[PDB]
Amino acid sequence: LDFHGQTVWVTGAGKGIGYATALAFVEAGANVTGFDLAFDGEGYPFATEMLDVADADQVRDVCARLLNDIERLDVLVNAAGILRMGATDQLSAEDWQQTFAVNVGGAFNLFQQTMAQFRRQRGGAIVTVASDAAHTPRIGMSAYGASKAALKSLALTVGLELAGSGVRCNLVSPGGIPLGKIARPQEIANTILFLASSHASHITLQDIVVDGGSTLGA
Ligand SMILES: [Cl-]
Repeated sequence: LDFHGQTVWVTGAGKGIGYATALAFVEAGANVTGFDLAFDGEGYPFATEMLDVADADQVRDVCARLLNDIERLDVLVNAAGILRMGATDQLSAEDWQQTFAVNVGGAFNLFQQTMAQFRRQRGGAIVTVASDAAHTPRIGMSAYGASKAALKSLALTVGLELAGSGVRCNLVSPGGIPLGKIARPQEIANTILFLASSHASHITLQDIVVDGGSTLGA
């Protein structure tokens, strides 16, 4: 998987899956910019942009400035996300609002700021990190799963809106079934790079569930 010379944006890049994906693209030769609310880790070998991706004004400001400097956005990875659990009737107003603001609104903002670039340049790839909680109901995750189901739906319609421009748009849904140990971020990142790569050039509007089979194919 070679991304030499390609410009790659990754949200949620301060930690977790987003960080692992940003690092994997750096190691594959890409020019990576990571976006996150905080960069509290000890090492970021890529450019960082610290903002609330849930905030449409901040995303507009940062993305417009970056798009003035780059000639192509080769890969966009949406990997922001927060997990707030609870019985539906106990979940706080704050946890409900912030779950949707971050888990759906962030990608919505990124799509609003990048779709014109994808149309202009032709081509490119988008990968969005959903969740297997978007595929089956999970006790304690009603809001999380619902936000990830909205994210998936949004990403698929954006993929249809950009299909005429040659853009591929896919998802990954992380977690004797489950088969194996829980997938670590580095392993999710592998699947993201596959879907962003030329080896996936006729794959679009697909969602690979990486959870050891827990959804039994759903
Ligand atoms: Cl958090």
